[PDB]
Amino acid sequence: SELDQLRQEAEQLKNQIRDARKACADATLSQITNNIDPVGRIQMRTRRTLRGHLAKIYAMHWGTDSRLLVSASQDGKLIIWDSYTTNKVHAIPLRSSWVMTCAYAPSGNYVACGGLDNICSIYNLKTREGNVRVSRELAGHTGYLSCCRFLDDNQIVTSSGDTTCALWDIETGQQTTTFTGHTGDVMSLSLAPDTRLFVSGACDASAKLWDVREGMCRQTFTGHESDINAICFFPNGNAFATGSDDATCRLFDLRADQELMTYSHDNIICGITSVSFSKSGRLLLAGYDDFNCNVWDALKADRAGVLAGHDNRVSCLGVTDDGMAVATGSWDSFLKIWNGSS
Amino acid sequence: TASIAQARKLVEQLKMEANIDRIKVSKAAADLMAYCEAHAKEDPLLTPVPASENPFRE
Amino acid sequence: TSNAVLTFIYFVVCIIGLCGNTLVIYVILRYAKMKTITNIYILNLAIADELFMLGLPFLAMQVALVHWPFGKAICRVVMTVDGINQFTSIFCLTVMSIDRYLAVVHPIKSAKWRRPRTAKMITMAVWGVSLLVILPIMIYAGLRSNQWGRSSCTINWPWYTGFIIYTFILGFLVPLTIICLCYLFIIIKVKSSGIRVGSSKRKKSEKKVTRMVSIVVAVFIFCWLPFYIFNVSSVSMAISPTPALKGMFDFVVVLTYANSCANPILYAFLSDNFKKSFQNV
Amino acid sequence: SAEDKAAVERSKMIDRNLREDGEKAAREVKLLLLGAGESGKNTIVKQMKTGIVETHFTFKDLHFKMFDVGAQRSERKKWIHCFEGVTAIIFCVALSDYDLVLAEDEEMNRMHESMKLFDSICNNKWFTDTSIILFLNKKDLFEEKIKKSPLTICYPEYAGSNTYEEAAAYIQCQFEDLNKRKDTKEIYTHFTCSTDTKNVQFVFDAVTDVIIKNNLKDCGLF
Amino acid sequence: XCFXKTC
Amino acid sequence: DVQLVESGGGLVQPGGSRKLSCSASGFAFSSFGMHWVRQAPEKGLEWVAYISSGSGTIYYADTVKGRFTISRDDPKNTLFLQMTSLRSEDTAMYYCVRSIYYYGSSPFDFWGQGTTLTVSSSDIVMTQATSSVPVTPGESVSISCRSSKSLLHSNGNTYLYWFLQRPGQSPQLLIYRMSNLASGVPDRFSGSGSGTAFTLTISRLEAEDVGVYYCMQHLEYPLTFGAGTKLEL
Repeated sequence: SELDQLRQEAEQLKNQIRDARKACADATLSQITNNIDPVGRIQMRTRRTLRGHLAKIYAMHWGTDSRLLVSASQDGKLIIWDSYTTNKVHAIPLRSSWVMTCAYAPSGNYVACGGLDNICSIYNLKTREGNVRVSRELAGHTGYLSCCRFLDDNQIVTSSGDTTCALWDIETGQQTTTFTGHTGDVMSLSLAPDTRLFVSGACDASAKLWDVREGMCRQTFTGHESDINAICFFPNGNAFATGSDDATCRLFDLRADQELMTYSHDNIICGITSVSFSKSGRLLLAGYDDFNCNVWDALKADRAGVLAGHDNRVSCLGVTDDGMAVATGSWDSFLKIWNGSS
Repeated sequence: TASIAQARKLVEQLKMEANIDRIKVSKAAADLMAYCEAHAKEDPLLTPVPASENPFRE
Repeated sequence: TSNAVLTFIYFVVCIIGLCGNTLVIYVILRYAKMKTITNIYILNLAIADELFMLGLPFLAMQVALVHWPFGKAICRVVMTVDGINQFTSIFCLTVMSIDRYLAVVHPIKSAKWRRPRTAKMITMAVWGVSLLVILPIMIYAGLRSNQWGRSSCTINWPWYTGFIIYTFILGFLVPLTIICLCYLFIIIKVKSSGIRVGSSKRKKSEKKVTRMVSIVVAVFIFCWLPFYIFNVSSVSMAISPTPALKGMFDFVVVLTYANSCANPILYAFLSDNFKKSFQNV
Repeated sequence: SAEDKAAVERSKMIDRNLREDGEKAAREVKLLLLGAGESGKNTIVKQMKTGIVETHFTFKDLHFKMFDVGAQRSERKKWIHCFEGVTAIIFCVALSDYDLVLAEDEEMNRMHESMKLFDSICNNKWFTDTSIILFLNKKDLFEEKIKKSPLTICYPEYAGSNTYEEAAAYIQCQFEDLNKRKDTKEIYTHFTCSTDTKNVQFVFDAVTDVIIKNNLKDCGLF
Repeated sequence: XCFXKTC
Repeated sequence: DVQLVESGGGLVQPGGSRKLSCSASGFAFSSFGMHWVRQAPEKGLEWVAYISSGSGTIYYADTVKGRFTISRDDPKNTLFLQMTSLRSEDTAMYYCVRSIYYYGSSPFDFWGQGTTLTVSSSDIVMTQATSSVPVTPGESVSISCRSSKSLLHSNGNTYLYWFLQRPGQSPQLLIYRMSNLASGVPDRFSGSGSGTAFTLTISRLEAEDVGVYYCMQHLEYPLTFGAGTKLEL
């Protein structure tokens, strides 16, 4: 009656864009990147070593001054480090210890966290009295919550495992938008440098671009064979890297609507727990789970480095705003703060 | 009528993504190549920092 | 041949007692469990058993051509550190057996006492008792040259018989009567739990790996018992000096230095982390 | 400096407060509570008193945390590593669903919707050494069911004997036959009674036996 | 006779 | 919100002893380092003591070292000071000042209301040579003071602390660490300088920016104020 009415219509829809994506696909990225130099041996040393977490570390986020950083561990502590002198500024205790994400406000006044308790609490750092206190709990998601990201002091986008991403107004405390196109569990978020779009990855093996003011799903990209675990934006704001459980990273261009470069090696067939980019967009840093991070080069697709100082698997990593550092938390309760040495 | 409500939700949405003007990749991905050339020297994990003004001295 | 090959016995103890034992200090410091309770209790037994075999080649250089190679203040301090690296390597066997007693027989009331702050205070306190029991060696670390000249290292008599029975109480009997209690009460409460109250068919364990709990005293008494018998036979019933007894009694010294060659194997191989940390490294 | 010496003073005031909450958090028992749906999980938490419903029921000198993941209508492969270090796993199965098929896809009689689950939980790589408490929930409800129909609808390879106390030799051993890694974990088993102690005292003394076999493996012996 | 760790 | 009201004293003979107490309310008192700062009649500010957060570090002033003692009570939220064998030089109004030190904090922001105590009958100095400026509102005024040492420390920050004591009032933090503006201050005030010479540049005066404008250092102990630059209108 009507089941194959729009099913066979849907076969017209994708086939209108499947070969159209191949139509503007004139040459391989690994054939026009032969012109440039390789990056070289990226040997990086754990300068500081932030110890003090007592369980697995599930997310960390750098402040905007490239000096403070917040790390959220699975024993239910949020800890703000002075990453210069390896000392604690604040240690925020959490109402539910099942944290899967954390974020730093770009003004520094606020930190948020959420996880398996389905709420993204935000915390006021710089207040009149001495302590950090919680400002608003943003309830309204029905899945587990996997990424909080602040747009400014009053708007924060959260993705969740009820297949929905949302936009919020923290002053009022309720969703101004909801972004529903995903079919599987949404695992990642990456706000744009202009903060006008974002991309979010899901367990349907597809990632999608959104608009924060419109509310509709702007683009949709396939290419992976299992769950997407991490998305960050390129420093363009015009590209993103998806790290998946298929042991691969892949790089999409939003204006080109399809993937360009795939980062894999035959000797590694475990997942990719976190992704971040560097200041040039020349170093893709990706925290795998054969217990070490791999520093991929985004233009050549080789393993440019290894950061092998971690006991258990690398669950999070973030690179600064100016490119000066990269922390990696992991499931063995340390943050190795790396830096390249002359 | 539940599966047809999602279906025209699925049909008209991809036609809102079908109008997307997409640029060819050697024009598009080279603009990802052209990004690093203005930011190659200013990335410290890429090119070696002078170790004195480096804040991470051990 | 009695003094030739048996002096070369000391050198094979000098390596595995100081290299198979020094890797235990490696896998605790670097590839750590550094502030759990069972790894600072096994660290002193890696520290005290390491440098105890370092006090051996001075005594090995004695018994070859028997005399003291220094006979000086420095020979008075070799017998002062082989009482401090030997009477705290077998008090640290005694605190680990009380550690495994509180970990297993009282599993709920333990961590109010078993915390890694005060297990760094039991670590430091066990060296303090070790100095208060060896100062009869630190005072009388003298010289004597009776048999065929050739002055040696010993304790100079002023309280002559009472030294060995002082080291028999606090050196052999009390570290054995605390280990053999705290390792016996384990074997009843592994059967009183897994086979009595909260139970299953898996109660094989109280019959199979209780070999490993009785291995430790079989090593602790094959290494330290005859040396305590050869001195109490020396004191009451005097005997004539014999070249064989100069080779027998100087071969039971190195038996005691083998106990600190088993304590790295016996304690840091069968453990949880070090079964994998040595497998990782 | 001099203000930095009061930053460092403040930071090791933080450090001695992390390491006082983290020694009072390795002293508490964490138990993932699982189940296949209508499994009597509400019955068990009734004895011991939108995402995690973290229940604390500390009763005998021993702090207890029980984490009901009941409302997570999402992939379990994506948040089950959060419970890797955990003491036990209290798995519930109602015994009065043995001829009760599911209305999803004319599925088998809900024990193949529990042996479906138990084989996935017991053989999961995060729970290779996580010993699983088993509960058989409806004891005096399927004694009425076994008279009306035997356990041949569920498994037609059973022996027979048509008895309430026969079904342990049918059903209970059929779950512990799925325990592939038999060296490391020990499936405990119980029959959930309405008595005050014997459904919560059993979780107490069969988590002592996880604790003791954790120390014996950590203190070298076992 | 013998005493301590020697004779 | 925050309130630090202290008490105790009013007339104690020389050779006697008087205990001061500063009762805190409205803030997380056990996170803050406390101070005492005294102020003689018709004279300037001068530092007395210190207790760090959690009673770890205690510094004193060399005029009172051994005569004075400082004590905090974190469950009761009350700061003490016990003073022995009182001299006539110990005639001052005493202020209870809070302070917190982590990365980026503004110490010395909230000051107490003050308690007077009268009796009957090597280190850096800060120099404010100016003692009186009579002006009109609406125009820019720069206050400047000088240091013995270079206040720029090797980590990067320069510890000079500007303050303002309105007539009949308590001081308040304008510019902490020589450059940054505190909480509640308007944006008209600003501080700058380098090394040894600094300047506090108000761009447009008001009828309430008139008062005595003190400068303190915090590079090393003791903390030393100079005599203030009095403004008139």
